[PDB]
Order: sequence, then C-alpha cells, then structure tokens
Amino acid sequence: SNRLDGKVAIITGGTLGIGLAIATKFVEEGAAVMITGRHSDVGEKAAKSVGTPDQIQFFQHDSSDEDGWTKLFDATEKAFGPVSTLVNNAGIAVNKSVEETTTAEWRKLLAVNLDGVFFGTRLGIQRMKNKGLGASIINMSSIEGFVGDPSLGAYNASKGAVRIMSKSAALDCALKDYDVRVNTVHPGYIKTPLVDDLPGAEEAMSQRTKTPMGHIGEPNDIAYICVYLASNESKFATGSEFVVDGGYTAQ
Amino acid sequence: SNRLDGKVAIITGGTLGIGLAIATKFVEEGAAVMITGRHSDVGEKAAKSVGTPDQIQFFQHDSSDEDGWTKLFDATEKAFGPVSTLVNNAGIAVNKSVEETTTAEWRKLLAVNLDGVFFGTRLGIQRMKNKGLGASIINMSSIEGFVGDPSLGAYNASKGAVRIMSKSAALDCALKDYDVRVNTVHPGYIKTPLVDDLPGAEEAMSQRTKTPMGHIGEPNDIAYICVYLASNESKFATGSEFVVDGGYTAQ
Amino acid sequence: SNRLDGKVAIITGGTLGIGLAIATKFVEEGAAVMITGRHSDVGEKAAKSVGTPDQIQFFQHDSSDEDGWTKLFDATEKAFGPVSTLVNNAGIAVNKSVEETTTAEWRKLLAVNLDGVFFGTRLGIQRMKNKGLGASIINMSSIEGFVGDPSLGAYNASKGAVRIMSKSAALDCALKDYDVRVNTVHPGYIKTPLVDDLPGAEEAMSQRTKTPMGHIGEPNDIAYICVYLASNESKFATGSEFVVDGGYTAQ
Amino acid sequence: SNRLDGKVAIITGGTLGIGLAIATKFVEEGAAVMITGRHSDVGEKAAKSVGTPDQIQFFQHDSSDEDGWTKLFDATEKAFGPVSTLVNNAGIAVNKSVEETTTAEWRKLLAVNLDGVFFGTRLGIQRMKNKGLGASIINMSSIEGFVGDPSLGAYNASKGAVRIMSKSAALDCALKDYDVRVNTVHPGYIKTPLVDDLPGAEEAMSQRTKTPMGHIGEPNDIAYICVYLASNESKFATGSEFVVDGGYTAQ
Ligand SMILES: [Mg+2]
Ligand SMILES: [Mg+2]
Ligand SMILES: [Mg+2]
Ligand SMILES: [Mg+2]
Ligand SMILES: [Mg+2]
Ligand SMILES: [Mg+2]
Repeated sequence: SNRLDGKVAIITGGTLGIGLAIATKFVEEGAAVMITGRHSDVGEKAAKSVGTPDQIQFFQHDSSDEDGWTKLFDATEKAFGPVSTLVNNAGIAVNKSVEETTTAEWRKLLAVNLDGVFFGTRLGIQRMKNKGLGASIINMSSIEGFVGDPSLGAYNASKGAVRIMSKSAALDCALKDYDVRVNTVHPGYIKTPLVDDLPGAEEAMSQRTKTPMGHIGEPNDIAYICVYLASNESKFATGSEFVVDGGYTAQ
Repeated sequence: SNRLDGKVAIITGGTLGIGLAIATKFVEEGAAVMITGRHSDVGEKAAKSVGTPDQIQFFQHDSSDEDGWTKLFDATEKAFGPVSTLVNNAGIAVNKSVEETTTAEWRKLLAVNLDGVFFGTRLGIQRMKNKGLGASIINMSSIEGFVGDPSLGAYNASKGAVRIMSKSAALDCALKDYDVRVNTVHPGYIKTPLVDDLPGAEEAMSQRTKTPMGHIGEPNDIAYICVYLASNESKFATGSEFVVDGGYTAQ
Repeated sequence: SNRLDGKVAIITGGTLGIGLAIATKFVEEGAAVMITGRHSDVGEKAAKSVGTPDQIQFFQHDSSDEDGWTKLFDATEKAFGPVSTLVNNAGIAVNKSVEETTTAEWRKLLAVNLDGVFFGTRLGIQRMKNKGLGASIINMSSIEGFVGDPSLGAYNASKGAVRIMSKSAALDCALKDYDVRVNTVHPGYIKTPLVDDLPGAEEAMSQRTKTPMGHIGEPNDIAYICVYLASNESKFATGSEFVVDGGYTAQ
Repeated sequence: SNRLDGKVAIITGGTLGIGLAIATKFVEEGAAVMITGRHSDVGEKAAKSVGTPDQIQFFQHDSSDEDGWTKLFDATEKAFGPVSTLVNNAGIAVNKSVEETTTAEWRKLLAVNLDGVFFGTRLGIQRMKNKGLGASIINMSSIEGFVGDPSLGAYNASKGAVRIMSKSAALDCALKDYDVRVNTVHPGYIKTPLVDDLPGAEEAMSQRTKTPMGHIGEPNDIAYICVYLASNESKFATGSEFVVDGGYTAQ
C-alpha cells in the first residue's frame, strides 16, 4: 500500500473511463487527486464515488482552456498543497482520414489533444520544479503515437506530437535537475462505456490482426502503469514511452 | 539521368538551402518544379538560377495559408500539368524549451510546421489520387521527430506530429489504391547559409556527442533521398521514415 | 503489499546487482524465487540474505547451459510448485568494437546473452502455458537494444536480438491464449559493485551527453519495473519495451 | 547513369532474387560486382546473365564460413581492385515459433543470418577503412528486425541483432573517420521465385492486414535503395534503417 504517499495529482478527463480508474488507484495508493471534466454533474458524482474531499475533488475544465489551467493548479494547491503529479489524459477523437479531415475538426482535436498537453506540461514544469516533490508528468500518447490508422489522421498527428514533445520536456527537466520527470503512456484499445456505445467496435478491436491477445484492455490496465510512473519507484525513468496494448504494436 | 521523367513537383520553402537543392536535383532529373517562398525577390531569382520557366517557376506562399494552397496547386497545374509530387519542406524553428515557449511561439510554429504539412498532404491526396501519376508526398520530419532536444519543445511537437500523421495518410492511400505514397525524410544538422549566420552553431552540431561523423551535412544530402522518394524507384516505400543524420540518432 | 501473491519466479544472474534487487523486491511482494549464478559461495549467501528457503533458494547455473535449464525448472517446481515468472537477467559484456571483436568473444557473449535468453524463453513458454498462472517472461534487453555503442558491438547484437525475438514470443503466446506475456526491460547505466570496480566508469556514464539526469541509476530502479511486469497489474502488456535509462535514449 | 562509378561491391546471396537484382542494378550503375552463392551451377550462369567478367564474377561461399570471407575479399580485390561496398544479403528462414524452434534450427539460422553479417561487417571495416573509397556496408535487416512474427522466432532474433549491431559499426566507423558507412535495409514481402514455390504465400502476404498496398514488392524495389546506399549520394547516411515494405510496419 501507500505507493503514492504524499503525492498531489491533477488528472485531466478524470471523471470517466481511463482517467477515473487512474484517479481511483491514485487515491487507493495515498495520493490527493484533483480530477477535471467538462460537466459538474458527472465530475462531482465521480469524485464522491472515489473518496472524501480530503482525498479527491473535481474541477470543471476543458484542457484546451489556457487560462483555466492557472485556476486548476491554484485550486489543487489550495485543496491539497503543492502539486507533484500531472496526468494529461483528456483527449477527443475524430474518425476521419487526413484526406477527409475538415480544418475545423483538425483545430478542435489539436486544441484538446496537443495544446492541452502543452499547456499542462509547460505549467506543470513551472509549478513543480525545484520543490523536492519527486514530480511526474504523465502524458497520454496512445498506440496512435507509434503507428498510423488510416481513419485517425488528426488523432495520429496529436499523439505523435505528445510523444516527442514529452521527450523535449523530459530532457530539459533532467539537464536542469528540476526534480520533474516526463513520460508517455500508450494505451492500446481499452473497454470504456464509450467503446460500449459504438456497436461492433470492441469486436473489431479484438480481431487478432488488431489486438493479438484477442480482447481489449480495461481502464485499470492504464491506471497501474500510471501508479508506477507517478511513484518514486520510477525515479530513473524519464523521456520514455510505456506501451500497454495487448500486442497491437508488436506485430 | 531522367529519374523523375514526367514528374510535376511542388516544393514548399524551395527558394533557399535544403528546398533549393531538392528543386535543383529534381530539375536535373527531368521533373517540372514549382518552388514556394515568402519573398518574390529571393524566389524569382532562385527559379531562374535553376532553369527555364518550362522547368521551374516560383509561387509566393506561406505554407500556413490554407486558401493559398488551392492557388498553388492550380498555378502548378496551369504551368506544368497535373501535380505528381509534393515536398512539404517549409518550416520554422523556435529555440525555446517547452517550459519557456510562449503560446504565440507555439501557435506560429505549429501553423507552419504542422498545419502547413496537413494542408499540403490533404490537398495533395485529393488532387493526385487515381491519376496513374505515381504520386509521392515527401514530408520533412527531422531527427527532432525521433528524439527530443531540451531547447526545441514546439519544434519536437511539430516533427513528431508530421512523422505519425504521414503514416496515417500513407495507410489510407495504400488501402484505397490511390497511387499516392507518403513518406518522411529526417535530416540531421545540414549546413545552410542560415546555420552560417549563427556563430558557433556548426561547431556545436559537429561535436561527436551530437553528429558522430564530426561534421554536418549539406543540402544535396537531403536532395538525393528526395529524388529516390519522388521517383518510381521507391514505388513499394510508403509510411516509412528516411533518416540522413551523420549518425545523430544511432547513438 | 503482496503484488506478486502466489507467483513462482526464476531470476537468472540473481545473486548480484540488478538480479539480486529484483529477487529482493519479488520476495518482498510475496513471490517464491529461485536465483541462479555461477558460484555457490556467492549464491547461497545471497539467497539467505533475502529470506528463508520457503521464500528464496539458489540454483547454480550458467544461462548458456541448455540441459541445465531443464534441471533449473525441475528444481524450482520441486521447491515452490509450478513456475509462473522468468526474468532472463544473466548477461556478460565485451568492451570491443565490431571491428576488434574476436570470434571467440562473439560466440561466448552470444552463448550467454542470446542463446541463454532463447533457451529460457522457449522452456518458459513450454512449462508455463495453459496453467492459469498469469505467466510473465521478462527479458533484459538494455538501452544497447535501441542504440549502438561503438565499443559494444557483440553486446548490441545480443540486445537487439532479445528485443525483437521477445516480440515474436509475445505474439505467439497472445494468439494461442497461452496465458504467457513476454516483455523486455531496457536499463540505462545502473550503479553496481561491478561499475564501482571500473575507475571513472560512473563519472563517464553520468555526463549529460550520456545520461541527461547527470547520475546513473540503482538496482532497485530495475527491480520495480520487473515487479510491475511480473504482477497481474500488467496483464494487458505483451511484446512491449520498458526503458528506465535517466533519459539516455530520449536524446 | 554511372551512380556507382568506380565502386567494387561484394553481394552475398547475389545469384537469385533480391541479391541478383541488387547485382544487376549495381552493374548498370558502373560498379564491379562479386556475387556469392552456394552453387557454382546457379552462380556462374547468374554472373554471365548480368555482364562480362570485368563487370561481374561469382565466388562460391556460405556466409557462415569465416575463413571463406578472407578468400572472398582476396578474390574480389584480385579481380576488380580494392573493395568499396559490401551487401550482406545472404539469409535463411525457419518457419517456427520460438516455442517450437529446435536448437539445431536456432544455431543454423544464426550462423548464416547473424554470424555471416558479423563476419562480413568486421572484415569489411578492416579492409575498406582509410582508403578514400567512400565505403558502404549495407546489411539486410528485414521488417522482422522491427516487428515480431509468431512463426519466425529465430529469424526475428537474427534481424534485430543485425539492426542494432549495424548501428554499433556505423558509430565506430564515423567516430574514427574510417570513410565507411553502415546502414540496414528492411524489405517487406518481396515476390521471388522462392515465394512463388510456396502455394498461397503471396496472397497471404498481400492481405491488407499484412501489406496495406495489397500486393508484395519485387526484387528491384530492394535494388534501388541499395544503389542509393552504395553511392556517394548517401555520404551523410550512417547508422540508419531504410524500410521498403508497402506499409507493413506503418500500421
Ligand atoms: Mg480520510
Ligand atoms: Mg528546356
Ligand atoms: Mg540518442
Ligand atoms: Mg516465512
Ligand atoms: Mg565492358
Ligand atoms: Mg504493426
């Protein structure tokens, strides 16, 4: 127990699915957690479902909102003390080829998936450096950050950007002895109530030519690698990509 | 000779350095070439320096300008007939860590380096598919698309995006039998009049801990791999990364 | 606590340094452990230093010895019951360029580093498949499995082989529902009594152009990622490379 | 024409398929070529089919034969003058999972695919360094050097080894100003009389879930990238992987 003793984590998109499992396991391991989401109705209920206000709170925020990031860090420090841990998990998807991607779809997906991760990473380094917190920025960077998908053009762009921008941040933090690590987590297909809402999606994702294990993962599969990366167990890991994909990228 | 017989190429940022060497070798191999740049004074002189208007022309264009891409394809087809070949070479750099990157710098660099490559790739697929041209989109994607640099945060983001968005486009074009290939070229440090304007830059780039060959490359090093990728010699290459870096990424 | 409840692990080269830290953390998390080494004098003392014979024992074995692998699996099952977990950690190094590598050095290093990992992986799949153990093969595959070192030619060959042979094994195990996962761990430079015996080694490894964190790791850094991979926490991870290198490969 | 003016190349397994296409294009571009194979009957006819003895000769050799490499370099220098160019192309395949691989199959495949490439690379550096030849070692390293195949365990081991051992050699040659470059070529599935002898193979390889272009390549696809890498056009490329796979590894 207590693998995140004393840690203070922000988890973007922490009210559902992968983000909620990360928040749940973070609280179970002794972190204080601020989860973000778009909808107070979902977010407040999610926080209460996991624990008490001394353990977990909700902050309504769109990760694309630059000024809101300031308010989010300030609210988390007011609630829990200085932030040690940021999981940039909030993301959206557009099911279009590059050929069929409208510029509106392109800009909207990059605002969340790329600007959001940039804004959170930049502010995280500024607020967490040089405080002896054992600080950790975990960027959600997808198997779509390693391989293309013909129907996820803008998503591929965003996840490749997060993958290599995270290495830049990791290096600067390491060279300057900031006590901040930056790593990416690369989920394969994960069962979420959302996947459950797309008829035939889980079966298509489970075909051996997609996921060799012949089934998709579960939110806890991503939560456990995030616990490792938030913990001081991973104090020599920075600038690295952690893939949990049932073998998708191995073939 | 004649390795690009009958090809019609657009080269963005083709008036200087790497882009001009690509344009020069493309014309030498029998392609018709439209080069783009920001400044008619530089661009018109560059085109005339390489060949006659039947071989090479200039089109003034900022790669971030979405509507200008339409005019650029229309001008190239009017001059030379249908476009077969696009080199997305235009790029800018910001020498900032992620921590120190202003949002203005972030948006300006992504407008050229990421939106520009998206706009050119999307329009290229639409205009070049299903015409039996042996069409080839060559995206400039940098060693900074493989490894971080602590002082090139936004540049790293842009080059990782180009790397994996190019794989998406390659796959969609391959699966749909579009007769369009999409590949990335990843230069290491290359001597340009620009590098020459930064005192100490070439020496720093030439240190064995950076470039193991102990010197930097020249624009022709990038021109020759682009000739291969534009030619029908590379008709089975798509979705691949071609690195020419004096060993930078091998260590 | 108890993250390896009920697991039965073999750790090759488990009597010193990285392997001993993996054995120590495995026992702390409730695994039964058989450690191997060449020297009974070191191995027996190492096992007793960690725990009781019901928790940890020593088996004298050179990982290059094909027939000894049979005896090692049989001894582990006799002591602890069916084997769930194999860490192929035993390795040797030759400090020669490819140019200067003698064929004797080549064959000796590949016998331990490649044949040993093959023999253990092959026998592990045969003995651990289809038993509902949540079986996990963790192959030690080095940052030298990603990048070259001019003075580690044969070592580079061995670690690249382990990296991609492990993906083959992972895929076959996944496609056949064997309940066996196969992953590689890629340490950067780690402080061991051995590194301590090479004057100037740790300082050279700690230079920012080598390890950006400006120091090398410790055996526990490798132990903690191995606990994750042995545990059921990583039940969706197979065919993946886990890098813990202080940023070595990120630049 | 004349892209390999004055080059003297050894191509192992140059009597059939990929190696013969590389030899053919090398001669067409002005190289003198020694091709190797196991069978004088095939090899002598192959050499005569391509050109005159001043252009191309055959040398009977198993790439696993260490002493024969000495005789091969000596014969090539006697025929053509000092060797500038080595293509380590000779290889064999075993269609077994790691689980099902016999130790005999393992040792036989590694003798050709790994020892052969080591022996040729080591001797190539020794004989070609510091002679101003613009020397180039091209190691055949397969898409099976990037991704696993559940039924090519030993082949995966060999191709991952070649991939990263080649980076070691490239770095040492670059750091020591040897005038020797070392790069790997990674074919996807290529139509050879051999593939033609395996009923259903080409169709299985052509499925969109394997090769997105929906067909396999031809030997000339590998010949053209080898011409680039042998030529002085690629004088800044070392330690790099060149993939020609119809999109296999992009998904
Ligand atoms: Mg409480
Ligand atoms: Mg003319
Ligand atoms: Mg590096
Ligand atoms: Mg006890
Ligand atoms: Mg003649
Ligand atoms: Mg794949």
